[PDB]
Amino acid sequence: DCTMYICGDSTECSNLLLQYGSFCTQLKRALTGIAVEQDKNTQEVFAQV
Amino acid sequence: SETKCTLKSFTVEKGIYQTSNFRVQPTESIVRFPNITNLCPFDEVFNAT
Ligand SMILES: *[C@@H]1O[C@H](CO)[C@@H](O[C@@H]2O[C@H](CO)[C@@H](O)[C@H](O)[C@H]2NC(C)=O)[C@H](O)[C@H]1NC(C)=O
Repeated sequence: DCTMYICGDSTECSNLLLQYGSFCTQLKRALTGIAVEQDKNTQEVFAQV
Repeated sequence: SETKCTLKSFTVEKGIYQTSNFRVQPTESIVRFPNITNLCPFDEVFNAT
């Protein structure tokens, strides 16, 4: 959770973090790509029957 | 509508789309310190005979 890792609970921080653009969107997109591939890795090795 | 605003699109194809977050704010601001505490008797200096 980008907002909870950086800021952490505080709410005055959230308005400041929005000023850096879409860095938190990039982190979620990048990690989702990994998360989807890791299940496909397993299906390709074992689900051959 | 939150999903459509996350994707920046008006068509959402099939699948899970991790969007917001979910934290459960607090309510009580329970504070605490020490039972201790001497006093310094102003009393003496504000009540001498
Ligand atoms: C200032 O000094 C007087 C006298 O020492 C205090 O009066 C005493 O007050 C207590 C409780 O109010 C009584 O039990 C005593 O009998 C009183 N003594 C006399 C001689 O009257 C007065 O309380 C002191 N002021 C403060 C704020 O403590």
